[PDB]
Amino acid sequence: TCPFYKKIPGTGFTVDAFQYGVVEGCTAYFLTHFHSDHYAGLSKHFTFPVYCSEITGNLLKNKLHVQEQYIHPLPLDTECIVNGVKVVLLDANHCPGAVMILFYLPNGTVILHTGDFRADPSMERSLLADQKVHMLYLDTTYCSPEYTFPSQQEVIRFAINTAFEAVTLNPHALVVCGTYSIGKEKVFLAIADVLGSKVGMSQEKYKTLQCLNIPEINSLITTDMCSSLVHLLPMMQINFKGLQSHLKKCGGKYNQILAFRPTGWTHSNKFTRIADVIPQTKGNISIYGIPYSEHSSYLEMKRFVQWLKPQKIIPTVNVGTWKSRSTMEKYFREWKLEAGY
Ligand code: NI
Repeated sequence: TCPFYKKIPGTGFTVDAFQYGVVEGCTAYFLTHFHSDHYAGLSKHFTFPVYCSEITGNLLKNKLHVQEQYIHPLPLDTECIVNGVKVVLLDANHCPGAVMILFYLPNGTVILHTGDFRADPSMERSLLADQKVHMLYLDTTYCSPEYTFPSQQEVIRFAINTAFEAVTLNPHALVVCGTYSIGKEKVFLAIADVLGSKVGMSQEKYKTLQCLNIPEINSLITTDMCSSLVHLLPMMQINFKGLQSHLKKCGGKYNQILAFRPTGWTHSNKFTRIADVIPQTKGNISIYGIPYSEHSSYLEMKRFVQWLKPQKIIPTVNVGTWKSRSTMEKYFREWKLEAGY
């Protein structure tokens, strides 16, 4: 049974609610993005209308095989009528294809569902500038002040400079980057661009990247691993054993691996600057954990919410414990008293 925070009151709509069977009263199922916790339940046998971005729709058709007649792609930044209700999709600054959804209810209430997002000051000049929001369904993944991390631009600067130095010192080093979902593609694209290389990967991952409308993608990626000195591997293989095993397969072309594990936040963020990050090393293998986030930091979240001034907040993450729910409600009230709404 579908929880309350995935239903949109006054509508036949749900958000990210595919794992509950047929939801009673649902006439349109929205999907904010192609991450498995959110699409859980969708398959080629699904027979109700799915509303989403174009990129999400490419992935539903090619990777999950949902049939075309049930896929309803909408453009961004454009007023659309769905089943008698005006909606707008906005870029969520999460992974490729990820959206926020603005719903203009028939009674005059305006609802913003963030999906998963990384808040940014540029969102203060979208279609959100123009009108009031009564209810905010908020991605609260990092809603506590201990969650700090650098900008994505600082993190990419660190990765490009680390990879360029290592391969200029040793032209026989291979670079490997871990992945387990869409998102964070700038990590491996920026490193391969500084090295003058295409990125090599499996046929399954190439297929996924081919759905993402990345400009000039055919110039940037390949399934010919031998031609490439940046390889993608599943995240589970980014350890000393998996990397040894991979270097054997490369036929004596390389004598060193430098590897990257993009994570979200880790507790080593509470002590270390990005500049000061060091790897784990065994022999001719080094592994860097880099804090590349596609979710809001505490401070980015608080800025967004203090600007929007919603009348009510419904969290969508960390909702399963009383202590998490109480902690989040406290910070919502501080923010509201501090800014005066
Ligand atoms: Ni996500």
